Amino acid sequence: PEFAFDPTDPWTETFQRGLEIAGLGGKRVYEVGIGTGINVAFMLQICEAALVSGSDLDPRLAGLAERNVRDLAPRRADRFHPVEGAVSLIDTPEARAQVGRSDVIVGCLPQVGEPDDVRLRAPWAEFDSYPFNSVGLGLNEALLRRTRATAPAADVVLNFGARVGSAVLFELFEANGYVPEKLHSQIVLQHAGTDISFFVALENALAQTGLEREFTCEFYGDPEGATRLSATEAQALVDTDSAAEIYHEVCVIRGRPA
Amino acid sequence: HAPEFAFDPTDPWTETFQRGLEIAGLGGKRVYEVGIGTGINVAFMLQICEAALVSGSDLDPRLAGLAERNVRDLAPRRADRFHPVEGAVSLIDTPEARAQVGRSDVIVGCLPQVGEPDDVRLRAFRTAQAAALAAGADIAHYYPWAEFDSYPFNSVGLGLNEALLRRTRATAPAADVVLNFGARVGSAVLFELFEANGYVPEKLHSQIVLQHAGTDISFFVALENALAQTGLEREFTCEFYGDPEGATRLSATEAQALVDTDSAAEIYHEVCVIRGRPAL
Amino acid sequence: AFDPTDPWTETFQRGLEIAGLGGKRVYEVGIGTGINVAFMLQICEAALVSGSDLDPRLAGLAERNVRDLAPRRADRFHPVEGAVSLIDTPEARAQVGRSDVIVGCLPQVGEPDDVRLRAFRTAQAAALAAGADTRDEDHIAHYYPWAEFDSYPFNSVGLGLNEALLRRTRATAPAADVVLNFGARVGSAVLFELFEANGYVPEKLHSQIVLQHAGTDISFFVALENALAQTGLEREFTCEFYGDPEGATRLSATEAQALVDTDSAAEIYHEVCVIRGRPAL
Ligand SMILES: Nc1ncnc2c1ncn2[C@@H]1O[C@H](CSCC[C@H](N)C(=O)O)[C@@H](O)[C@H]1O
Ligand SMILES: Nc1ncnc2c1ncn2[C@@H]1O[C@H](CSCC[C@H](N)C(=O)O)[C@@H](O)[C@H]1O
Ligand code: MET
Repeated sequence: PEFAFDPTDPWTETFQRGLEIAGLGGKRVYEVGIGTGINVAFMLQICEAALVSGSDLDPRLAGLAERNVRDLAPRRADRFHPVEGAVSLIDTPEARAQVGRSDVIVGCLPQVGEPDDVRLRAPWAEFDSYPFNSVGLGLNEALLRRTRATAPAADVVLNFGARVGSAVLFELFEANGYVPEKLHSQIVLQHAGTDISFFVALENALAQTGLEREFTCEFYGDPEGATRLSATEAQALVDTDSAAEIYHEVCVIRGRPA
Repeated sequence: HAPEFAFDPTDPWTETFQRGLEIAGLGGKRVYEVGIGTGINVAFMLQICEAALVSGSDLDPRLAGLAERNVRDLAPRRADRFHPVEGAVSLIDTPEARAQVGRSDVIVGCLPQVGEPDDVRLRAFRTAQAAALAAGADIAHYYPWAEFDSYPFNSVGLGLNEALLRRTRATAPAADVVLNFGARVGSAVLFELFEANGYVPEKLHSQIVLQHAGTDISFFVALENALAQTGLEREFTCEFYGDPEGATRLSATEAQALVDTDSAAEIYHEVCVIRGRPAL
Repeated sequence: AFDPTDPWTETFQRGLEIAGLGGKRVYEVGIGTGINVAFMLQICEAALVSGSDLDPRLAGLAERNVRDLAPRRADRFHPVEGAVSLIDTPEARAQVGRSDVIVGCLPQVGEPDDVRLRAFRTAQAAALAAGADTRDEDHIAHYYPWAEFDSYPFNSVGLGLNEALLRRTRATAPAADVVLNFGARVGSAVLFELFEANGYVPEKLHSQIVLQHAGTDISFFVALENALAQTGLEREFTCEFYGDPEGATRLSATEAQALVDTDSAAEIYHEVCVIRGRPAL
């Protein structure tokens, strides 16, 4: 089914590819950030979810995502029950009740390193305290706190830029009650006009305390990930160059609780 | 509905707490107060809220002594429902207190936090002297703050509140938790302190209160110059108000300014009671 | 009995003796050479013991070791193979999931500086008393690991890996006691907070005053006494050092760095204690 996914958006594609590997067959799925519903359409038509629910921060997409679903997978669009309203993460009673019933919570959420291209406009400071905000995933840690409390037996499947390393993405889950599994990964290319200052800032400042530290971000010179390079190095070609071609992993990780 | 007399209209922080406590619905519940202090809150929960049973503790072990006396003199017909745990108790960190918390339906508290009236410590002291008359002329004494500095929400001055939420979730996972906050950092943060720690927040009640004159707000000004990376920028504006009604808003700097020009200007902020319900 | 050349492990083993593991099933993170495994088996009388180590070979070396040190028992020692950081393999979680007590003496700012060197030597000694007669693969090339634990709140006092462990045990074995060895330079309240912050009630099982080797850098602890709180407003933080072997004469990190300046070689002691975390039952 290499026709279902579309290579237009590599982030979205690796998400859907992991969603498939996830094994959503006959499950109740909640999607945080349904956006336009395509992932819902995909999870209903290709992965065969028994029921899909979800929400979005934007009060209007929930309704629009019902159309696309009705149009893109008409025969299964009666298993889609969005939760309407401006729902940040899962913070309304209905969302919690729906999340409380799901087997799998899935999403691809804001995180430093996402393509700027997003929003594209046709939720930040309260998350700043989170320990894993230090590497840009505060919002993702915020969801895991809620999921472990609201549905402690549900899987959680999330999409990540992997510039910060796989050991740390895994630690985001281990720190919050889940054992992670990488379901799918892909090397993508980032636009040429994209700012990675935050990642070179990572490998330069010191540890929690004034303590010694070695750390390098995972970047790639080629679209195959053959040659590696640190945040400081990939910024070189983009200093002596202007359109150099930089790559980084994007991956989908499942967190499965005890 | 509780008449308009039981609420302390002399200290608005306590008044907000008490109006909150009555909306919380403590009738018939077993309550545990972190920091019983003088016990006037206990008197209120027994006499006005109809608590079936109120327990609690305090860091200074003399208090619970005098708390009984005040309860007895304010709620004589219900004083037999008040069983505090004796001894110096920090948060709930003693076996007796953990045993009491584990049996309570609701844990309530108006804990130390950055932004509280700067005269709160001094008031407490004085009361120690007095009241502790029956002491025959007589530690930490104040929740140290070193050990609660690791907590993430200590970044907004709520580390001790967070330490409690970490304790209540482990020891009384079904219990509601009702806490008093100054709301300078805004309700998004206050709610997130609960969501981050296992609780669904609900704001029970809130008031615009006047901050004493000459109160330091530099910590809150410092929060707005929200330092970049990692990462990175953030617009963060604290919530202050110029008029009691709270119609005119200001930020920590816009307020640190109002005072700059005219010392004595009037600066208001919100105090609110939030309940955490475990998604249980 | 114990070794006098290694206080941390003397106090750690003592602790184990006080924890009352008679009858229990235990899991040790960082089994190393197997000396605590034998110590629990033979002195503590544990029902059965399991454990793992980051170094993937130690597990093989350990079973042998035990067999020689705990020949009678030792049938009750089932290690888990593989390079196991903390408890992060399905087999490890399986074994942790069914233990009554997880125990560990784990890397941490303020551990002895020569601790990596003692382990190399201890591995070298043991894989000779069992063969050997090899080269220098008795050797953690790890480095690897430390960065993923940088986000943990208690890593600001150098206990990040220890916190990272508690998050795992709480989820994997919510009813299990967790017994851990710490240098108490940052103070007993901070150590207690580490458990209390992560769903455990702490208890100090045993504590010893130990000598700091001279030469040990302690600028990190003096740095605690100077930087401000997360506020960041002023803070009052004093580390717990001592001037004497009995912990009579208290002393903070800054003044302890005074001495060393002055004398360049003064004794300097601090506390090592075993704390059990027990979760609400
Ligand atoms: N705090 C929040 N809670 C719920 N949904 C959110 C949210 N913040 C953003 N969203 C929604 O999440 C959707 C995707 S935003 C994440 C895009 C991702 N970086 C990628 O490359 O694919 C958007 O529709 C947005 O409305
Ligand atoms: N991340 C990790 N996961 C599991 N075991 C680890 C580990 N890091 C180190 N270890 C193990 O811990 C042991 C030595 S660390 C011991 C130092 C201790 N502070 C003391 O002074 O006594 C070795 O067996 C080592 O391989
Ligand atoms: C055995 S790894 C030890 C390193 C330790 N975390 C330190 O920085 O002191």
